[PDB]
Formats: sequence, C-alpha cells, structure tokens
Amino acid sequence: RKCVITGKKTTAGNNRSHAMNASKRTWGANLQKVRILVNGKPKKVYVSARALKSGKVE
Amino acid sequence: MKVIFLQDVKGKGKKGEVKNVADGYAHNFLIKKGLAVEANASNISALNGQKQKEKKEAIAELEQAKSLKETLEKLTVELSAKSGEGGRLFGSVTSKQITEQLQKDHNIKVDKRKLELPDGIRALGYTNVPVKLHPEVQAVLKVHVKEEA
RNA sequence: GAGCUGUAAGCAAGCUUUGAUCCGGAGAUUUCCGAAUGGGGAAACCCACCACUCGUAAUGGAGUGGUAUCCAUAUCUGAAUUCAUAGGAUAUGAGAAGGCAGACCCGGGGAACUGAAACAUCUAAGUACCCGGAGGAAGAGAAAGCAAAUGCGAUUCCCUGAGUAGCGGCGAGCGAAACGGGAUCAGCCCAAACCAAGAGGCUUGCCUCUUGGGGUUGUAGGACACUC
RNA sequence: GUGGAUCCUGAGUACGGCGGAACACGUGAAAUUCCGUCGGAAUCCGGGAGGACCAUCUCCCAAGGCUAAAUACUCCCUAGU
RNA sequence: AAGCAGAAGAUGCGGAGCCGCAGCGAAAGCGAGUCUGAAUAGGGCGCAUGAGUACGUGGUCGUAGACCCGAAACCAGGUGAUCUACCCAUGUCCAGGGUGAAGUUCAGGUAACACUGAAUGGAGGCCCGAACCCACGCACGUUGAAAAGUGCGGGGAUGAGGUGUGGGUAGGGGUGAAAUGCCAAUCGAACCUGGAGAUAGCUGGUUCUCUCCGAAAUAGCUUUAGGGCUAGCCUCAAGGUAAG
RNA sequence: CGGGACCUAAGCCGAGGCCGAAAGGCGUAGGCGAUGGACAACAGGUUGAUAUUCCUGUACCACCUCCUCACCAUUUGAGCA
RNA sequence: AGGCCCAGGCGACUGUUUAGCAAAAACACAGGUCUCUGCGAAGCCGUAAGGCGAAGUAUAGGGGCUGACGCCUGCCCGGUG
RNA sequence: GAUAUUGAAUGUUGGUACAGCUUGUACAGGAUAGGUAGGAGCCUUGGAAACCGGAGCGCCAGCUUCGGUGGAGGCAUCGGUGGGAUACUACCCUGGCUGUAUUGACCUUCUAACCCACCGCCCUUAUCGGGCGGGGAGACAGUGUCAGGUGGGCAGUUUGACU
RNA sequence: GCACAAGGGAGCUUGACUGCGAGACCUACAAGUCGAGCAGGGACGAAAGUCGGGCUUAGUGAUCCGGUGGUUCCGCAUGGA
Repeated sequence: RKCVITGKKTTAGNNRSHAMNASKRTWGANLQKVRILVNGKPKKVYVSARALKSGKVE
Repeated sequence: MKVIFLQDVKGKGKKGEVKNVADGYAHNFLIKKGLAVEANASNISALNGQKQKEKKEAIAELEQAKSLKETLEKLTVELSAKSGEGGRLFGSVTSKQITEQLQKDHNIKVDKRKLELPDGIRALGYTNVPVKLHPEVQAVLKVHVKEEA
C-alpha cells in the first residue's frame, strides 16, 4: 500500500494529548485507486493526491 | 489547470480560450471528450504557430485580392445590344451578362454573387456597377451598352 | 624413506627401497532429505510426463537427462474489440529464494519492571525484542559548512573542551557543539544551457525523442565569440 | 585566458498553516532537519545560513550521484602470551 | 592526555588541555578591593595571618546489579484444543419386558356429520430394567493399590444421548445449558525464553586474633510513625592551649 | 487384505489475484486430505516362531499378442468413448 | 429385582453445571414480552480485505427481562437513558 | 464539520477588470458657500417665463431631477452679505442604483469522476478479480489528514497519617 | 502590665518613612524576635524629647511557574528587537 510513483507509505508517530500522554498512532497516505498509464497501458493502481496534481497523466 | 479549448465552452473557443478549469473536472471531461488539450509549452507553441499561419494567410488573401481588383475595376468596359424606337431596350443585361463580358473580354473572374445588379439596366448608356470586392472596400465598373446592327 | 591395514587388544589375511602408511597442492565421485525446484508429502517417503538406453513376442519393469515460482531479453500467438492489448506457448539466463556467529550496521516497528522513595510529563529507552538488506567493515563524506580573525577549507575516529553551556512536574535526571592537539589523506562524474546525426509529430516550418560532443562552478562558472 | 549584447546553473520544491519525531532542546522566544496532509517562490537584477524576527555585514550555491584511509567486531585459521 | 618510536613494557617527544597564584558583584564592570547603597557613612564577601599541584596506599561518597540469597507481579517474542469446553465432516452403540396416542376399518345411531363401542395402530426428549455414561448416600483409604480410588446401594438408559476417527476456535485470547468453570495433574487471567542479577523503607545470613575508647532508644520535620536528614551522644587526627 | 498407481467432505495448502508498516492475512483455478464410497479367494493342512501371504485343489479381477478362432468394416465407414 | 402413607415449601417437566468439597430452590428449557434491523440487513470476527447472519429476506434474524397452564403486570415520565 | 480525491449549470449576495452617476447651508443670503487655478462670460426652435407628475435627498431649509404641455428670452463679473462668489476640467467617497467575465460562499437541478455485494461477453473448465457493454445512484458515499461531542468497551493509576 | 496611664478626651499631622545596623534571644535547617546608633527628608513640640504602627503576645504558609511597575544590567557577528 504505497504510491507507485513516489515512496509514499504509511508512517507512524505518537499522539500527544493534553498532559502529553504518549499513545501511539499511525499516519496514512491520501492515495486513490485511479487509472494511470504508468506502463504502456493503464493499470488502475494507487497514487498520491499530492503527486497527482500537475504531474503524471491519468 | 490551464487548457487550450478545442470547441465551445460558452461559445466556440477554437482560438484557444486559455482559462482555469478545475484541474480534476478539466482533465476528466476534456480528455474523455477531447473538448480541449493540455496547455503546456509544446501545445501552446503549436497553437500560436497555427494561428499566426492562418492569420498571415488570410491577410495575404485579402491584400492581394483588394488591390488589383480595385485598380482594374477602375477601367471602362463596353458591349452592344439592340435597341428599339423610343429608347425601349429589347432586353436587360443582368449580372450574368456582365460576368460573361468580364470573363470573355478582360478575364477578371468575379463571382456572380459577389457582383450583383438588381435594377436590371434597361438604358442605352453608361453606368457604374459597384462590386462587393471586400466587406469593407468596394469598386465600381463602368459598363456600357450600344446598339447593334 | 621402512612399519601398517584408526580409536582397539586382537584372531585371520595381505602392501610395501620398482618405494606403502602418512603430509600438503589441484582434481574425480558424492545414495536420500533439506531453499528442494516434476506432483504430493506424516525429512530423509510415495506417485508421474517427455526423450535416450537395457529386456520381454507384447504390456509389466529398470538405468541417464529435462519437466516449480518470480523476474529480464527475444520469437509465435494474441479474446471481449476492427486494429490493438490483457492473456497463452517457446528458447535463452554461475539471476534468485535459505542460514549464517548467539558479533559488528543501515533503516521500519517498538515495550514494561524500574527511578522520581506514590505517580500520569519525564527516566527506563529508541534499550530488549521483531522485521528487510547487504560489507568485511557498514553509515557519513568534498561545504546553499564552520566561524567572526590580519580566518579554516571533504569525511571519519581519539584527547580536551566537559559533566561547562543548556534541557527539565527547573524534580529525578539528561546532555552538546566549535575552536585546539592528534590518526589518515583523493577528489571526482551527471543534469541544465549550446552543437553534429537521425526518428516521429506534421507543434504545417516549427516541437520533443533518442545516441554522441560538451561543461560542473561562488574570487561565480559555463554556453557564445575569439586567443590557445 | 578575455566580455558581461543574450541563455543555463537540479520545482509541486525552498518554504508556510495543521498533528508528530529526532537534533543535549520535553513547544518553550525554539533556530536546523525528517515526516503525513493542503497552500505554494525566486531562479543571479537570484537564493540559503549566522538559535524568534528585521537591515548591514560575513560564508556558501541546496532540492543529482560515487568515493578506499584512519573506525567496530571474531566464527574460524597460524604462532605466542 | 590522545598520539608517535618502543618486548603487549619501562623510556623519549608531544604543554593540545586542567588546578592554583585575586577576589567581589546576577551583569556591565572594578580590582586588594568589590557589592549594596544618594553617601568619604554602615554592613556582606576577601587580603593583610601566600601553598598548591601529580601520583600511590587507606577511609568515605556517586554512577554501574554494587553485600549475598529471596518474591508475588509487568512487557516483548514464541508452544500448546493427543486432557478438557464448543463446533464441523464421516461411522458406530443402546440385551429384554410394559404402557398405549393420533390415525385407519367395522357396529350402533342422528335427516346430516356431532356422539358411543369394538378390531389394526405402535407415537412418546414414555415406564421398569442389562451394556454404556454421570457420580449421590454411607464406610476404608488420605507417607493410600490410586498426585481424586475401591465396597454396597443410586439416576439416565431411542433423543438436548454416549462414543471412535479426522479437522477448527491460542491468552489484551478461545470456549462456556453460565460455576470465576475448562484451556495438557498449573487459571480472578495457561506454559517456555529474553528485559533480568526486575524492585523490595521486609526477613535471614555476612568466615582469623589481640589491643585503646565507648553510645543510643532523645527534640524538629517528613504521604511519616518498624524508614530518612539535621541536631544530641561516640571515636580518630591537627590546632587554642588551661579556657572546663 | 489396510492403504497407495481410484474419487471425494470437513480443513488445510494455494499460480494469478485482493488487502496490509514489514513479517504477513484472505482467497479463484488447481491439488492434498477417510473416519466414507468403488474394488479380484476360499477351504484343508504345514513349522518353534509366518500365514484367507507357504503347500495341495478349485477359482476370479485389469491388461498385451508370438498364436488361436468366428464377426463386421476398411468412409450412412467397423471399432473406442 | 420397589418401603409406604399424611401435609407444606421451591422449581411446570426431561435435561446441564462448580474435572478435583456444594447436582441444588442454581442454569437452560418450550412459552410471553420489549427493542433493533428493508438487504452490501442490524449485530459480530478482523488494522483491511475477506467471512458468520444466510445459498436467509420482517411469521426472518439479532439483543435484554420473565420462565409451562388458570386470574392479573396497578400509579408515577419529576430525575437518568 | 473543513479540506484532496471532486465539477457543469439556474437563479443569489460582497469584491475585482470595464463601466452609470450623485450626495455638500452655523449664519449673513435673493438663496444650499467646500476650497484651490484658469474667469468676462454662458444656454437660447439641437427652443425662455409659467405649469403641472414622478425619482432622490435631506441639518423638513427646501433643492434638484427627470416626463411632458407653453414658449423668447434665462444665467453671469459687477450693487450688498460674510472667513471665503455662483457659466466649463477634475477630486476628496460624506451618497444609491444597473449591465458583461472572472472571483470566492451560501441554497437549487444535472452528470464525467468515485463506487458497485446489479447484470451480458471474454480473460476462463473459475460464484476470486479485471477489461469491455449496459443500467443504479452520483459530488453523495468510501478513503487520508484537522477539529468537536460521546465513550469503564478498553488501558495506566490514586484513594494520607495519629489512633 | 497599666491611675508617673498603656485607660478617657481637644489641636496638628501620616514616622503605618528610605538605605542600613554595633550586638543579642530562639532555633537541627529553613525561619522568627529585640535593637542603641549613622545618613537623606519629614511630622509633633518654644525647647528638650518622641515617631521605622496599634500596651505585648495569634490575624498567616516556602520553591517552581505566571502577571504588573521601575531599571548606569545582559542581549548567541554587527544595531535593534
């Protein structure tokens, strides 16, 4: 589960609430399963939104 | 993102109506329908080239046409047609007769619609025939008719 | 260079000065399982297909080789769908899976007991553990750096700085850097701009697409013109 | 080596708001860096840093890549303590 | 010091670096003065009554497990449904006797089936009772034959039934006709290895001899009362020295 | 004869594939998996240990001709499934 | 190979349970009742796929309370859902 | 709930690039005076005076305007006012409106993406998925971020001493 | 303890001041209490002389962290902040 174009994957980190508790948390990626012609043909794979805007064609 | 429209958005925009078109919807619709094309350096340069080419073509087409057309139109042309007593002409030389005259005499090759004459000359004299050489420029043709035999 | 066919007594029988046993260098062979790879599998078990060979009058049977998956190149096919693709078939592939040493290291996850005489921030600690990769070392590395002087010039590691600054329920506790002195010593290529050739698109006289020539810097450098 | 007619010097990136992590640094005035979202620059007449920030000054050209040497370890081998 | 040459050494180079000789003030800063202060005033800290530095022995302290043994417990990674709980697929077992439903046929009988009586009937989480299963009342055993039994009697025994084989549910969990029950003789949170030599203001132990001196069980504080700091009491060394 | 060169349930494995920090989980095709289904031997003796396996008789199941035989057919053409 | 009778309490009954102290008045049971759910049901397992519900479709499936059969479940919606 | 995935309209309320212009008195006064320069002149059949309706303003003084009937004269330096003179160029935003394109938001209908646990074909002996073709909704939902409310379902803890 | 007022009244005033402070009590520590006297301005009083809160003992709790006013202070190169 990562963007095929760039190395964008699910990262991890803490979740500091009031009193600075240290509950563990995960950070996802805003990626969608849209059609892109990464190869000679379209494949409908995951791709990051940040990379989708003004980037590779759909 | 910016696009080079190929057809109407709110009216035919083949001239490249550069705009901002909601990149998502822009891509989806314009690409699925071919309504436009990406506004990159290559496509922009191609559009500019095609546009300047057609502009110069039209400019030349109008320039070459107006000049000699008017210059020659400033000449005198004459023909002959029988007439009766009392000046009652036996016929009338319409635009078709004048077109045939200019085609067989001077070889001007002007369309019968571009050169029109509704009054239907019935007089045995001289007359100036305006012409729609250009939507903004026009010239007259000094036509003449005289008795025959 | 004269005892030796082990530990291990032997009982028996044999090899050795044409040179044994023995020592070292390079080789042959290496049943089955095992990443195990033809299929299955209760590890060392069972069952096959295609070729060559043995044998029977035939089956039946037996010996050698090939027959997993992923990935790269190429060839033939190539449905919905008309071309075309997905997909299928074939040949090349010291390519690759697995542990290893209970160690060193790069990164992703990631605790609690404990201490604070309780305890939640904090400490424990990015420790243990788990995961993926290689090397003999790995990481880093030639300043968009330090530094504030008639200034040093890639990283790395050692002594100092220093338990000083600073951080901290300003608690417990945590903890530097640079200068300085040392061990070593090496700096280099690409993109960009421009130019030669060709290809496709006609961006129709313009555009990018590929190999090559090119140049790499902050006293700014390169292209361009020229001197070399 | 000479000139600044003209061109280039690494973009969805440097950074910014939001929620985190590591830098001795616990969000504190918090520089610098990495992260996941959105916004988004100049490009030499330019840009970054000097522990918030601004002007002068000083140093350097990031968003491309490689680099042995001094460094850590021993499962094992040879010799010796 | 690092480091260089040197037998893993001593030695030589290496003054990079640290401490003292000047202190005061938070700091600018001043300087045997300085700070405070309006102020030659007064007072705080110092000199004038200079001695520190580097090694080695010993006492003590702080960080490492830190005096030796001792937990219950916590986290991470793994093994377990061959016992037991439930579920799934497929087989197997229930000797004998009794009861007698619905229904069906016939007879009576009503205008008509309603209704009654005879014949077959063999349903039942039916009855009594073997194998099998569960243990409920009592005795023996409790260093037993057995880390949960035996002897007598007891309940169910054709439907919520017992049982063989194979398979699934693995702990911050599963299962449970539900008791805090079972999960390999361990379960209010299974077992193995690591963190880990966890921590323990708690108990126990702490190994040769002589000699000089010689206490306490008291005050304050304390998330503290069986703990800890200061003071009180003891000892060792150097000074004032005759103050007690 | 109990099982393998016969089939299959639960369940597991599982190309491709879908998911997910990694490790990995799910699952199509396909295949494993009897505790099921189909399958050809029975009756008398033998030794100290084996026996519906050895000996003595009668038999059965699957398959091929070196031969044997009768049938059809060699293209509305036998035969196989 | 049955001791029986009189009378009351508890539980409609048969069944299940604290292996290894308590077999019961405990649990469940058929029944009643309230509530949720219109089908990619709701609920549940799982980070997500993928699955149970269910090769079901409101007379069907889940959750709570009471437990056959005869009579009834009376008042209060101020407080909390 | 905001944002990316995720836009097209019909109307709609602000602001931009074009546009349309009007609001102005302390009194003195014939009055409604804001000034700074140019100022001895201007409109008049492309028509005075008067008349009436409507639009606007307002310190209710009144003015202006536009719609038009009626038609040959109105206005102005100069006479006086007071701090400052009335005809043409402008501004100070005191004052309200309409049109075109973007611009952002509000509330409306459509479809393009997104979905498919709806189908037909092929991949393919496949109830997985994935390409095509129809239909269903559709800027929704799902997904990643940020925030608010609920949350013993779950986790780490605390609950003093003298007596 | 106060009748020589510390108790009652009448006038003027704010010493209910600023820097200090020889030396003492109490105290494990922190802390608390008295204080003649010096200097700068004052009040009362002709003067002397008194006034650094109440006739005297309880009327109040630290550190850290925050807020307000004044500063010959410092301010990560320079000048500011």
